[PDB]
Amino acid sequence: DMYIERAGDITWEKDAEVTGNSPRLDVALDESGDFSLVE
Amino acid sequence: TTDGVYRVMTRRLLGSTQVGVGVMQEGVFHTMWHVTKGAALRSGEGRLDPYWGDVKQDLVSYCGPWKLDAAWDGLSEVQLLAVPPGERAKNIQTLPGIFKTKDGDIGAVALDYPAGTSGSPILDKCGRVIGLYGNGVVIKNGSYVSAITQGKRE
Ligand SMILES: O=C(Nc1ccc2c(c1)CNC2)c1cc(Cl)nc2[nH]ccc12
Repeated sequence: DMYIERAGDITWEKDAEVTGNSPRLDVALDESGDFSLVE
Repeated sequence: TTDGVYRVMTRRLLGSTQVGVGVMQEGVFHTMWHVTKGAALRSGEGRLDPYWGDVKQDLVSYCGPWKLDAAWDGLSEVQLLAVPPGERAKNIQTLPGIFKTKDGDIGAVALDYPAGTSGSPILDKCGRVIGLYGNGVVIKNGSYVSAITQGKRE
């Protein structure tokens, strides 16, 4: 049996750790909701 | 039932394992379908029964319809309020990329976190939830790029 516990509030926080790149990927989504890279 | 971000846990395996994350907003619990697989949830003495769900959109709402309607503007940076297993909730600011599909383009966050982080909200500057993290693709370097998955509000 799955359960839930609160982890925090949903607010925008200034001065947060800024990381990660912005890639443009050609993808396809199947009937099962799974993405796959089209090349 | 207080508004906010929540961990989705299970006792079926060894100890207390975190299977995913979700957002409580307006008395409705939102999460990625692959986290619960449509199963009912528990919140202390109360019980959350599913109301709406779709495997392709990979989304599911509990107690009422999907309430989240905000969207990425294609221009500004967003924040993934990441809630990782056994670790404290933390906002990670990033600029999204694009998943280009035959049905349209979608925002994409290139942050790598364990699969138990699935369901963490993606936020805009107004603190509004613009999507959920957890459904994407594995790139050439083994890392994960997740889509910004948002449902529909009726
Ligand atoms: O497996 C993951 N996501 C998932 C699983 C099952 C299904 C879907 C997505 C949609 N159709 C059913 C996942 C999520 C995250 Cl955040 N990091 C990861 N790294 C590797 C994998 C993976």
